[PDB]
Amino acid sequence: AAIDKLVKASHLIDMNDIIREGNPTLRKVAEEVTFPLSEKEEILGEKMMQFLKHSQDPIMAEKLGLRGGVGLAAPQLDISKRIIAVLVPNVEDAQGNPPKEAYSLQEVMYNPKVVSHSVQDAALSDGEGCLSVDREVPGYVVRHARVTIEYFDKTGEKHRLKLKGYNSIVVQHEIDHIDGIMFYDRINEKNPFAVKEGLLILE
Ligand SMILES: O=C(Cc1c[nH]c2ccc(Br)cc12)NO
Ligand SMILES: [Zn+2]
Ligand SMILES: [Zn+2]
Ligand SMILES: [Zn+2]
Ligand SMILES: [Zn+2]
Ligand SMILES: [Zn+2]
Ligand SMILES: [Zn+2]
Ligand SMILES: [Zn+2]
Ligand SMILES: [Zn+2]
Repeated sequence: AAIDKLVKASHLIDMNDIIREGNPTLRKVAEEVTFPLSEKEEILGEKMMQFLKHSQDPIMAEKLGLRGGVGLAAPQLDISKRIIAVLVPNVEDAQGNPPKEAYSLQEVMYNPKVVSHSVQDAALSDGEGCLSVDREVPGYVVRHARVTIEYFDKTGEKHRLKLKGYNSIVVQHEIDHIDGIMFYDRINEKNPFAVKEGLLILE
């Protein structure tokens, strides 16, 4: 199966493992994972985080044919399970010093969900995109500004976490994938750049 291909020790995920727009897997509701995790689900999580680290690494990204990205969901690999990886980097200062924290968020999440959120909405100024979508898609993807999530880590430990800013946007984007929701589902149908008063536009 797909899973068997991905969890081979020597196999590195790359773009040839990512399914495309139109594949029915992207529109399903992914299945909850049960704990204790199987070996395949643990390794899958680890391979997904490795893909993100590679996509961020100029050398590996070039070797494998990836562009920098910040999140990945198991459905995108044709695996209909509630597994996401998120890796949101902080940026160097003007002097070229690395940030005090490499990442604002770095996690492999099992069964993640939004349990509460702000009334306020937010959107990336630059819109969104998708590893599975090879089309230009303009517009503000309207999301919750702030979210409180629950998820489980690979050990089975439950976490409850409030997120804001970019972190909030990324996690929402990935959770959407495990619910069969695409980013453009949340772009205004008639005016992609419509702004409802009070929308937080993140630069
Ligand atoms: O498809 C993706 C990665 C991805 C590519 N372009 C993006 C723009 C904004 C956000 Br949020 C996420 C992405 N994760 O599911
Ligand atoms: Zn592959
Ligand atoms: Zn392991
Ligand atoms: Zn590596
Ligand atoms: Zn609500
Ligand atoms: Zn996506
Ligand atoms: Zn919501
Ligand atoms: Zn709860
Ligand atoms: Zn539309």
